[PDB]
This record gives sequence, C-alpha cells and structure tokens, in this order.
Amino acid sequence: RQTFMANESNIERKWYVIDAEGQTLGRLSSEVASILRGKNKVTYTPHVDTGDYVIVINASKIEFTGNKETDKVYYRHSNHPGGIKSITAGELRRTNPERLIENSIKGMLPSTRLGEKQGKKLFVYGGAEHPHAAQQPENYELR
Amino acid sequence: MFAIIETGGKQIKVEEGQEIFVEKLDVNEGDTFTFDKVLFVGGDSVKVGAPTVEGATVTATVNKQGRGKKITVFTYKRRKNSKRKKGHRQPYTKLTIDKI
Amino acid sequence: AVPKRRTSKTRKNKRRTHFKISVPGMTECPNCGEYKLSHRVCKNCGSYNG
Amino acid sequence: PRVKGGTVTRARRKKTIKLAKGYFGSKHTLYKVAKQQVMKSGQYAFRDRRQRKRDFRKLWITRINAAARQHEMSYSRLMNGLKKAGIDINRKMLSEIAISDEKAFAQLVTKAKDAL
Amino acid sequence: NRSAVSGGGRKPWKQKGTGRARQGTIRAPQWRGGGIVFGPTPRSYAYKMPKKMRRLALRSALSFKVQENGLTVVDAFNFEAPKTKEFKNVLSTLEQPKKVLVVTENEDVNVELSARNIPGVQVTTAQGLNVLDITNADSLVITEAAAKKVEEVLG
Amino acid sequence: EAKAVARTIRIAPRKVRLVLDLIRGKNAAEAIAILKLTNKASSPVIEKVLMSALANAEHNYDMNTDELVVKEAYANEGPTLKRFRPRAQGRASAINKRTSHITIVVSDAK
Amino acid sequence: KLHELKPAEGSRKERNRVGRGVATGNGKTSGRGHKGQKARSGGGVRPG
RNA sequence: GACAAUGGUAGGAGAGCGUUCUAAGGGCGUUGAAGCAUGAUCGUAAGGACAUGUGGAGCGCUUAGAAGUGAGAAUGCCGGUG
RNA sequence: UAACUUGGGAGUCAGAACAUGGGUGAUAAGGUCCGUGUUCGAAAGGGAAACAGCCCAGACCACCAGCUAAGGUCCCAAAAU
RNA sequence: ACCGAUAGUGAACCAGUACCGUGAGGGAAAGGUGAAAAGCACCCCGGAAGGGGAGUGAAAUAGAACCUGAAACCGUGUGCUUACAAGUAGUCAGAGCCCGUUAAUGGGUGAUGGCGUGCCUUUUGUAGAAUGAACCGGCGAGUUACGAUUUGAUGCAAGGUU
Repeated sequence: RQTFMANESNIERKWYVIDAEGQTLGRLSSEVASILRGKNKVTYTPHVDTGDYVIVINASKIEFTGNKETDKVYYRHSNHPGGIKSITAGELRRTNPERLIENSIKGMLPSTRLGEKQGKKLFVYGGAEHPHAAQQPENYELR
Repeated sequence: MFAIIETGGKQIKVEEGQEIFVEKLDVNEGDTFTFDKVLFVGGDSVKVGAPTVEGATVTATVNKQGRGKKITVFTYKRRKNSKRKKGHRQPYTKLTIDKI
Repeated sequence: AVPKRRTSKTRKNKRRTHFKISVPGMTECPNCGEYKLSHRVCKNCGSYNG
Repeated sequence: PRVKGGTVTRARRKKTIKLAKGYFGSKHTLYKVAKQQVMKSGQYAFRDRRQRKRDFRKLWITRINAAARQHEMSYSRLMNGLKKAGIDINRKMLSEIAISDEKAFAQLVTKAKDAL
Repeated sequence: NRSAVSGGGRKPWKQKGTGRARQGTIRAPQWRGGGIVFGPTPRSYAYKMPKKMRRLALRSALSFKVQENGLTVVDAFNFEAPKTKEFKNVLSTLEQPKKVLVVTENEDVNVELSARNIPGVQVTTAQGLNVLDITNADSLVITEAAAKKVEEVLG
Repeated sequence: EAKAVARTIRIAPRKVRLVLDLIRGKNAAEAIAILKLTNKASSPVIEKVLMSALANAEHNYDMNTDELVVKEAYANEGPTLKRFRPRAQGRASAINKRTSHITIVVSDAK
Repeated sequence: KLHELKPAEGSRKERNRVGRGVATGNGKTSGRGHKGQKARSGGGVRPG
C-alpha cells in the first residue's frame, strides 16, 4: 500500500474570479462545480475538502436558450396545506440574479455534510464589484 | 532515485534503503534476491522508458518469512439455515533494498 | 395508551436531566453564627432584628 | 450416567460478547442482540474486501485525468498512446508519479503523444 | 416418567380465555420437577459368542506371553501353613515383575491364602482362566503338572 | 480519609441520591447546614452518617475538623421487601419497598 | 496390553443423531419433510 | 510438477470437535487443584494452551468402552431484575 | 462423455413471472386452463433511479495488479462537452 | 461404568406440614461460618439500627441475610469524543489526540467519505403493517426391550450353531 492521502496540513486553496457575462446557465454551473470539489487537482482526496474559492460577477447577464424564460418555473412548499408557491426563471433573473446561479450550482453538488461545506466557498454578485480584493482573486477562463 | 519492479503480479515503487512486503518468494532467510524486470527508472538522473529496461537490476536481502494476521471469513443466508466459517493467513516475504 | 417500545438507558437519562433538587437560600446569622434562611428566624438563637 | 450442562454454555457465549466490543448500547452487552450483529458484520466484511479493489482504482483514474489535462490532453487519449508504445505501467504507479515527480510524468506524455 | 411421577391429574387452566400457554398437567417434560422423557432403564449388557471363537481367543493370550519370555514353570508348593512373608520371598528368588498370575492344578488354600494380600498378585486354577487375568498379569507362573492339564483342555 | 457506612436504610435509593449531589465535594462545615435547613425526608438520616465520619477522623486518627472535606458520597441498593396491594375484581399488584446503603468519605487532601 | 487395545478396521461405526444443529444436515426437521402425516410422531399408514 | 474440479433449500454420503462416567498405563496439587475474572496467543471450522488476580482440595494426559452428551425461539416451565 | 441393470436410504404431489402456439373471457385483468423454452424457487455479483421472475453473468480463499460483457462517458458519478 | 439440592421419593428442613376448598380433594418453598465458638472484653459517633478502631483466627472481602460468588440490573471516578443535524447503528477507507502488549505488518478513541431496509417460522413471493421472543440464568424433544431385512467385520465350512 503506497497511495497518497491529503490532509489539512498540506492542502492549498486559492481564490478565483469567474465572469458570467454572456454564458449559458447550465454549461457554466457544471464547470464551477468541479472547481469547488477539487476535481482538477492531482492530490484529490474524497474524504477531505480540496477545492478552491470562486467568485461570480455579472450574474444578471446570464443567457437562456429557446422559450425557457417562461416555460421553466421554480416551485417551493411551505409545509402548510396548499402552501405551494411558484416563480418563472425570467422573473427571477430580474429580481434575484444571485439566487438563480446559487441554486443552479448547489444542485450539482453532493448532499452530504462535506458537500454543504464545499458550497459555502461560492460568491455571486449581480455587478462587477466584489468586496474580496484582500483575498487577491485570480481570473479564470472556462474550458 | 527510484524504480518500478514487477514481482508477484503487482508493481512497486522502491528506493534504496526501504522495506517492502511481497508475495512468498523462493529464497530463504538471509539470502539475496535480484529483480530481473525493472519497468521504470525515475528521478532527476537519466530516466528510461519501456517495456522493460534491459538490465538495471535491483538487489535486496531477505529478512523475515511469516504469515499475515488471521482473517475470518463468514457468510450466511437468511431463512435458509445455511452458514459457513473459514480462517485464512496470507504468507509474505519481507525484503530490504540494497542498491538500484 | 400502552408503550409500544421499551425505553433505553440513553433515553431515560436525558429526560431526568432537569430532575434536580434546589439549594436553599442560606446566609450566616449576625448573632447566632450558624447558617440561616433569609427572612426566617434563626433556630439556634431566636433573633431576627428586622 | 447423568450429564449436566455446565461450564460449556457460558464459555461459548462469552467469546461472542468479546467480538462486539465498541457497539452501541445493548449490542455489546446482551448475547442474542450482539450475536446477530457479529453475524451481519462478517457478511459486510466479506463484501467490502471486494469493493475495496474498485474504490481505489476509481481514485487513481481521477488523479491521472487531472494531471493529463494539465498538458491539454484527455485520459482516454493518453491511455491509448501509452498502450501503443507498450509501456505497461499500471494506474497505481502512474498516479504515484504524477503527484511527486512532475518532470518524470511529463516525459511519459510526450512519448505517448508521439504515438498518436 | 409422565405416569410414574406423583400427582398432576387435573388441568391447570382452561384452553382458551387468557394470555397463557395451553397446558394439560403440571408434571410435563418442560415443567420444573415433573417428568423424564428418555432416561436409563434396568437392562443387561451381556451377549454370547461361538464356542470355537472362545477357545481361540484364550490360546492367543497364552502364546502372547511366551513370546515375551513371561512364562515360568515351577516344581510345586509345599506350604504347610499360611505365611504371606514366605510367599513374598519366593517371588523374589524367581525375579518376577510387580504383577504375577499364579496357576495351579486344583484349589490350594494355603497357596491362595499366603498370596491374596500381596498387591498386584492374583491366584487362580488351571480351568478358571480368562482373557482378563492373563492380559492383566505382567508375568505368568504355572506349575509343571498344572501346565500339562491346561494343554489337553485347550485342543 | 475516614469512612462511615449506614446499611439497610428504608428509603428508596433514587430519593437518597437527590440530596447526595448537594454535598458531594463541599466542606465539612457547609454540608451540615445544607442538610439541616433542607426539607427532604433523607436529610436527617444522611446527616447522622456524616457526623459519625467526622468523629472517626479525630478519635481513631487525629485530624482537625478544620481541614476536612467531603471526598466521596454515594448510595447503593440493598435487599427489597415484596408486598401486595389488592385491586378491583380480585386482582393483586406487587409493591416494592427498597433499601439503600449510604457511604461517606471525608479527607483533608494531603 | 489393556492400555493399547485396537479393534478391527471397518468393524465399528458411530450412530447418527438427528436434531442437533444445522451443520449436520439432520437438525430442525431431522429428515421428515414438511407438514405431513409421515412427519407426525406416531407413524403413518400400515405396510399394505 | 502437470491439466481438471469446489453457489445451493428438501434430502443422501464421509471425516471430525467438545461434555459426564468406566477400565488399564503414565503424571500434576497447600512451594496452591477445580471454578471464576482479564489479556495484544495458536489451529481450515467445532476448539486448544500460557501468564496474572481471586479461590482453598481435588484434577489432567494416552488408548479403548458406555451415554439422562451440545439450546435463541415452542403466547414453553421456575427464579431474579428492568 | 455418458448410458443401462441389481440392491440400501430419501424428499416431492400449494408453484410464480417473462417470451411464444391455442382454448375460455370482452383479440378485459398481476384472470383462468394446456403445448414449448428460460429464470426464480434453491443464485450472490453488474445494469434497469428504488424493484424474487426482465438484460449480462454462475461467488474455494487472499491482493491498494491487468483485459472485457450488459449498460455508459456535461455535474451529482468511474469514462469523448 | 445410578442422582448429587430446578437432580434423587411430593418431602436431605420435624412435609402430606405452610397454604387453597362447604366437602370429597389439590400442595409447595427452605441444605454448606471454622480444624476448634475460639461468636468481636474494652474505647468512640448514635435514642436504637448501623458503623470506625482494638482483639480472636492460618484467613472476618470466613461476623450466622456467614464456602466459591457468574449474567441481567443499579451507582461513583476518569483518557478520547459530541449542541447545522435525517442514523437496522455495522463494515471498508482515514487525519488528529491519549497509551505501550502473550512483541507484531501493536492497543484505545473516531473529524470526514463509499456501501448497507434485524432474527426465526411459514410461503409462488416477506424490510414487511403475517407468526413468535421485555432482559439474564438454569431446565427443556428419534430412546429402550423383543422380531424382520440389508451392509461391514470375524470364526468355521457341506456343514454351521445350541
């Protein structure tokens, strides 16, 4: 047995700044998901977090295809009888653009105690100004 | 420096002065073994490719010859009155690398 | 009506967490010297001096 | 003659209670409940010894794919290239090299990418 | 058994009408203090064997001893009265093992008297031999004349 | 350290343990006042066992009461008495009268 | 020689006991089947 | 040193482990037997040793013989305690 | 690579789904009764999200070795954005 | 080559007696200090009970609720661990922290990840909301005698055997 194992004494996490200006929603969330999980590092370990931090700017300028701006709706239940609400994807982009990308990427992560910790390394903004300049974020191009 | 050696159907990454555990070999205690098949010679020095570097053998010294810790094998099937119990101990050979 | 399952020791000891006894309010008497319940009369001497 | 049952029953039940050390609650004290968990743990270990060899091979391929894509190449195209040159290095050793020795791992990618 | 135990004629309770198990008597096998299912019974253990096989098993014991130099023929016994110490001194002259079987033509009270007390010593007659005594004895001491009698009987 | 044991008391162990927590680890002078002004049925009995342990510390040995602390205090279960209460329609229900063993240990921490 | 007795080869065999575990093969049912007349204590039909 | 076999209920066949007693042979015990408690020990399974504490008078081994010889379930029987 | 004869000991007589040739019903039923093959019964492992009968395939034991079947390669989730 | 206190007579104890029934009748539970009573004079707390010293004895963790003293169950102290979490409670992988054994590819605890719907009985088919068990201990079910048949072993043989 000689397989390597990563611990919290040799892991390095960096900060990225991705831009969502003119990008497809589903095809952009699938790439950010692998970064938050650390699927791009050669020292990947399953039982420990090894991903990095990601910052999404220009979220309000995401793109859809076809008529999905009206046919795609989001439901939610309040646990009360008959308490089911709804909202269309087109109306949500115009009010809460950050919750649109935040929930689209959270659904591509595992629903475990470690997956909830990896989903907090994400930051989404509707403009181009982020307050995390101290973290020294580095630009990233989608593949 | 290091090298990949094939011994018992597996491959290993050995350095000079390291302990390893392989399948039961033919040599007895205190003898000297020699790894005929070397797949890779790594490090910063001159490396080589494949399938097998002709020559560049490895030398070791046999230290011990024992049996791994006992393993218990049990199986059953519900509602059928069928069970089985077994014991197992895997033999091994402990070596020590001398020079690559 | 009747318990479906028996109660385990782990569950029984958590319910008895708040089943504790209280420590009374006692202070040293100015004249008796023994301990006394506040606003009561010293059993040892009999003085209150309100 | 009469053969009474003594000292043979308690010796067999105590060997089962010692194999259940660490279990929760009555599963490490009572015999009938601890006897059923030791039987199920033996069936679990028999199955996990075979799954153990699938979970580690799945991890070596995940690390080789991450290093191969650092040279702008896929895992499927790198494995094919290595096979053509007859290198014959398993995935457990390619993983151990890509992690520590990078310049050595880079030589295997040019030799494999030359064979197309 | 069920019928031999004392009492237990009536039924403890009726068949139905409660959460108890049905019973028929307080002296059943599963009850404490009542009834044995299959226990010992007074019987014999002896059996027979063909007559020819009996004589062959006896001749095999006598030959087994001579194969070990364990047979000694003496002249006779002149014990006037019963003295145990005198008999013990006799066994020391012949240099015999600790267990000895003595054979005689016919009953001899003095020869049996002066020897029955010594440990590991057994005395019998020519026609009263069995495979248990011959096999148990370490050595065999038989009289000269008695030896010829045992010969004609075994034929 | 001196010890004193009160065997076969007629109070249920669960009820005795309620007062044993108020004095475990306190001083030999503040534990007597707590047991006195309390209004539980186990206070008088527990107090007579603590007064005999402090007497054993200065008569058998010679330790000053000024340097005495309650080291260990616990209660164990003794034999039980089986009693029966008649119920409705010819039924009977068993009743248990439990006993306790009270142990007190005083030490000077030296 | 009473401490070294040895019977003949193939002249003695040990009896079979039923209803003493599953590892023997003659345990719970003991070799009678399942819920029949021939499985009840007392016998079955007469020879003819 | 070679090739070939080994999922399994109802059932058929074979080889074994352990318990109490008996007959021979050879051995332990107040310088501490059986039983009990603890441990990181050995065998392919049932099981077998060793060390320490408790205990205070009996008990192993070898071959063979004879059986009231192996327990988790029967709304099972009795005792104890939740 | 079996088959047959003589003798010792058995168990079984409640079956199920799928494909296919038919009766019955209404070219209804996870219906019912027969012909033929497979699987379950007494069969773990992989696939069909979960799912005895469907698809692939029959576990003597151990290994942190390799090649394949059904089915697959954007993320959950191993493999072509 | 019978039992050894749930065994052996219902009864090893003063047992056909406690108890139950109008009555004829039915019917238990209860053995063990030590070789020797040598059965703890005396002091202390307390109304007593009980207890701590002293003493007896080889031993009082042998003090009459008295040989040995298992499990269920009830308590006290402590090394590691736990208050964002969806758990047939285990198994495989695996940091950190505390230890050091019948000496060997060591012992305890477990942040986090993969997989996983108890057991028995009965059924074509049961995680089943079909049956059974509150838990621990003890007891608790193919046996024996006379006949028949078949196989193995053994002696003798146109004879064999009472």
